[PDB]
Amino acid sequence: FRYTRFEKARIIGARALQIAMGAPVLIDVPEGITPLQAALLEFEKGVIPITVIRPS
Amino acid sequence: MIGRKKLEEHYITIAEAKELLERRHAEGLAENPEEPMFYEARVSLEHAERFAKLKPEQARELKEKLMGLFDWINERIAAKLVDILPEDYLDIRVIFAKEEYMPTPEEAEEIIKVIDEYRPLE
Amino acid sequence: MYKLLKVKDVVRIPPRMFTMDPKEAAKIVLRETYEGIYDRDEGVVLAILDVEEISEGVIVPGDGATYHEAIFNVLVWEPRNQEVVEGEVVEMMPYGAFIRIGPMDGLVHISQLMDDYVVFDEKNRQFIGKETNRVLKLGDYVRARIIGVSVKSRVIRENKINMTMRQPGLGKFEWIEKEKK
Amino acid sequence: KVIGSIEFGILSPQEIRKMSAAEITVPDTYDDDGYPIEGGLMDKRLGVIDPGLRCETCGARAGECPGHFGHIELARPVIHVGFAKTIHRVLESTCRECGRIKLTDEEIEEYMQKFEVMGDRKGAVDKLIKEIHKKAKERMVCPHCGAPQFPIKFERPTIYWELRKDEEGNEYKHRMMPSEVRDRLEKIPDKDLPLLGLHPEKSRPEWMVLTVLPVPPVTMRPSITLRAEDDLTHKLVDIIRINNRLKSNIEAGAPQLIIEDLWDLLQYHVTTYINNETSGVPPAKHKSGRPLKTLAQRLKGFSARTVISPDPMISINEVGVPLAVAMELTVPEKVTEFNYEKLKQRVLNGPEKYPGANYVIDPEGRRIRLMESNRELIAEKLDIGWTVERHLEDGDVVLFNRQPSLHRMSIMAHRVRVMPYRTFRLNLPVCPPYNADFDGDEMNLHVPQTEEAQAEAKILMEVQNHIISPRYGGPLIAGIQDHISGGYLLTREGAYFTRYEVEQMLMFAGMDVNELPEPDKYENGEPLWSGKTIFSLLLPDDLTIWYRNKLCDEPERCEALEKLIRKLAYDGFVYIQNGKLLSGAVDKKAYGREDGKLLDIIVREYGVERARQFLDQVTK
Amino acid sequence: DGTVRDPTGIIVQFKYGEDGVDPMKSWQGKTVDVDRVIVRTL
Amino acid sequence: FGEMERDVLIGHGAAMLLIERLLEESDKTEVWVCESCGHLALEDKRRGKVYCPVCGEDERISKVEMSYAFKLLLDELKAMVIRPSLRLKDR
Amino acid sequence: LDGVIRPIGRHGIVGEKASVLARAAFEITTQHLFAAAERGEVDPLNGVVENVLIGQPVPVGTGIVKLAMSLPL
Ligand SMILES: [Mg+2]
Ligand SMILES: [Mg+2]
Ligand SMILES: [Zn+2]
Ligand SMILES: [Zn+2]
Ligand SMILES: [Zn+2]
Repeated sequence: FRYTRFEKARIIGARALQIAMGAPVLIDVPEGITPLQAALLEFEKGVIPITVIRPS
Repeated sequence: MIGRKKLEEHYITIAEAKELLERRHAEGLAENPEEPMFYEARVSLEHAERFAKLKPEQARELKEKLMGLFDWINERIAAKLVDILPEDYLDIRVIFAKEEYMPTPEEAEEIIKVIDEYRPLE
Repeated sequence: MYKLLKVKDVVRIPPRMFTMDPKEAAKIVLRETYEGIYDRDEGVVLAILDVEEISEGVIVPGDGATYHEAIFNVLVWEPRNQEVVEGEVVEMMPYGAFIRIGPMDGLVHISQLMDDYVVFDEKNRQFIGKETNRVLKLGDYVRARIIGVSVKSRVIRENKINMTMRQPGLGKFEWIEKEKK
Repeated sequence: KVIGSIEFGILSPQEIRKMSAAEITVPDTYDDDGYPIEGGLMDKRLGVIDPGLRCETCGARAGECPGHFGHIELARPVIHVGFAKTIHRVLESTCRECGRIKLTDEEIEEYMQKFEVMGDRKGAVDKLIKEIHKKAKERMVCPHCGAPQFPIKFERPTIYWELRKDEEGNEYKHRMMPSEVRDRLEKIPDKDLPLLGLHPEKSRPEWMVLTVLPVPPVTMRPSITLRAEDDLTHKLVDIIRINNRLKSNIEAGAPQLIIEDLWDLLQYHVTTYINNETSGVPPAKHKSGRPLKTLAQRLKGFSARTVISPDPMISINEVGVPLAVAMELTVPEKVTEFNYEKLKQRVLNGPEKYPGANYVIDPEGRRIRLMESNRELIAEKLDIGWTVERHLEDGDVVLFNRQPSLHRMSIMAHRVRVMPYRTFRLNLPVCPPYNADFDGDEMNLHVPQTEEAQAEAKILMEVQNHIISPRYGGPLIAGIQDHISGGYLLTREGAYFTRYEVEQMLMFAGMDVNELPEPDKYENGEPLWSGKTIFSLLLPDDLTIWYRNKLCDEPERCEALEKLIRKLAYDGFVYIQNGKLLSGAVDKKAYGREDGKLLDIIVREYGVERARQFLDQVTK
Repeated sequence: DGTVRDPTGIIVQFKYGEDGVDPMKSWQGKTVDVDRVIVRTL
Repeated sequence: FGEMERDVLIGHGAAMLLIERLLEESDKTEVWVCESCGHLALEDKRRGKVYCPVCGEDERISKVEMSYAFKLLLDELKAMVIRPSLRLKDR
Repeated sequence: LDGVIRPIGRHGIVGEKASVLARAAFEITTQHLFAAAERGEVDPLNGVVENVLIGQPVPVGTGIVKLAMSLPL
């Protein structure tokens, strides 16, 4: 039902990189930091649209 | 090659192309990039507007009917027949001159008679 | 002559465009990647007609964007050798005649015009035959046959088609029609 | 767009001829001391190395320009030294005239089916390879050439023979020519190659006999300026030097023997080009005695560092980085809507101040050096999409390293906390994983750039995520020395801290407002604080644990447990109840590394945010 | 699939460490310290 | 940053971080691999176009990002009449 | 594994098959990498040192994860 650590790190990195190259961020408005922490807070709210397709 | 792989292709008349080109043109009305047609595409449209001897639908119908008329009339040849609209035996000759099979005067008249319909009248 | 292509490819949808339906978006990218180009195999890519279906998105380590397996429709144009075509004279020059037969032009040499001695009228914009008073100028409609194709670059304006009207059943429509009797 | 696989094999003549940019025919180099450009071996549409851009259609100046291959039409076929033993093992295992593997139908059927059961193990496939070899080598009646008596082969270094028959009881040895051998390998069908060590598509046997020699690009043959010519080039010069002589002698008159001598000479030269350190092959030396080192000798033959100082006043995952080091090490941050203001203030502060920057990278990619000029007109309409290299900020992801790097715990992700002076500050409990002390030990500091890398380190390598060692089921990051002594004094029978001490010092941790500090257990002697209660002010309200302390020994072992099947009159068997320290004293048993009983429990049950807190507040 | 395999597709170990519990996450070798989990009943 | 220093990132599992430190910040070279061939294709300035050896201009080749060392290795193996057919795998 | 106890290096585990590249940089091994490569038959991968020597993300760690995200909207 959950993610593995490696998958978490991977997803976070991906979203952060998406945010760097542009791409508006979902619900965040009052912040003041890097794309990494933006993706990190986004993850703390479980709104990161990145899904891990597991081979099974 | 266009893209990774080509899965399907079809030979298309000028009339059908006229409709598709007009769509592409009308699609712009595209707002965010507007997306104008490049020059030769605009030229192709103009030529298509002028040389489309049939309406989009009657051109398709004629193309299908010519294909079912003989085995030696494939989709490309039928499309060419619809673009040219041969009137008599001379016109049939030059169309099939460099083709696989040369139609006898009899079967040539069969094609002409089929194409004797659909002719724009006006 | 035209052709309809149904092709499955892979499109990379930029992150800056996640605010647009994948069909529309991938359509844009594809249009900006293929339209205006002569693919030697298929020919002049006129336009991406549409995007039928698109697969799931996949992110690759390094890029961050989204790669999808899309399927789309395009309209192309290939001028095969010895193909019979009809067109309109769109340019007059002292050495030849360019005839619009589609998205490109087809050059016809002055020695491949008519069964008669042809000279280029300098003062005007036309070709004139000595014996037969047949004249060809700007805006004239003709029927010719491709005799050679020079496919250099993918740039449509660098490739050149050669044609001739020096064959039975070719040339201006008035000639064709008047000769039948 | 990345490499799935690589499939090795053997190059066909066709490939070498097609992948060539031009046919090399003139055996010469540069020549000489002025104007280094010829028409055979040097840049004749082949490759660029001097500050002159002309090349093979691709133009591509000397700067950035992948070398192009060439070819050499060998006047005669030449056995490849690398396959010599393999070619031999092939020749005397198969039939001449035939093309069969000298095996019965049965043998092939059951062999291939024993060859698929081994199709991955390189070591165990050779046993059966050589076994097959010897089983065919003993026969002389193949099932695909009416049998014609096979004259056994001889070899080496590159010569072959066949002890044929023509007389009767004789055993004369017919010599073997590369042309013969190659044309004899071209008969062996694709069906038989799998039963050997070859491929029908990837590695045909005939290709083992070179008909065309591929010439390395200019880029792979750079000239070592003082010019010290490249060895490969020289040996190649000799090879073409004989090749042309051979072809010129074949086209003219043919005394046969002459062609044989020249052929074998060419063979020598190619043999040397492939491997100069070969066996049975006189090393082609340069005019000095120093051997040429060819192909077989060719594929053969943002950080910082400083002293460390302790700091039990920073978070356990934090690292103290000298602000000077922070002003040298920079991070690539693309300007977006949330940091637009920050980065603009940073770049405006210039390479000076403290929160400044050194470089700026616009979307085109051109790097801008903020030194010269001024931070004025540079820091203008930046627009989104640019990139600022700002100085290290408090909180940035950073790798801390101490060599030697035994276990993985030697490299851990930390959080920069910029401080003056000139050393790295390491919180004390993170000393066991690094195996660092202080006397003079120095450590490394890494600053990752791509967001993916930073995140990955911050999510997976952060200090707090590795309190427990993978070697044994226990915590590695914990109390060292004073932490142990302090835990003891704090949790002693006679531990009574006056208000002055408790109140003022709990600020080294936190957690009070209402129902935490309450209520002063002892007002007997005086209103005072029992140490057990003060310690109790940290553990969560549900961990009940009990384990004997270090002193639970000798005749002081005792016991007197009592299960639940409240007062307090115990000492040894440490009893903690819902945060309340009932009995016990803190020591090496209680805290510290290696152990496995308390710090262990709070990290399994509550792993990240809590574990770090209990650790951080306890030291102080 | 919870299996330790060599890079050439060779099952070196059907389920890692027999039980599949990471030694960094096990209670001193034990695959879930049972005596501890039971006590946790309050 | 050598052997054990590689093995630490491996142990944690930080792949991106490895590449990040040992390649991406040095000499990253991009070469074009043919799909059905396996042999590195060929660009061309002056004309601006690709074309692999065996397959002629017509065939769509794919880009591959790699350390220059391996390109040099492919070249060396190829000069030794060995074919390192590159089996691509899709994006 | 393999049916018999073998040493952990060179004449055993490190000595066996992996991919050519895991023995290609096997320290200047004439009689090895020269021998292994002189036999051109096949080649796989999905190893570890092969991918780092080539410039690829190692298939361990995160490398064994694949992302996916529908882009509307
Ligand atoms: Mg020490
Ligand atoms: Mg020390
Ligand atoms: Zn070049
Ligand atoms: Zn035989
Ligand atoms: Zn190719």
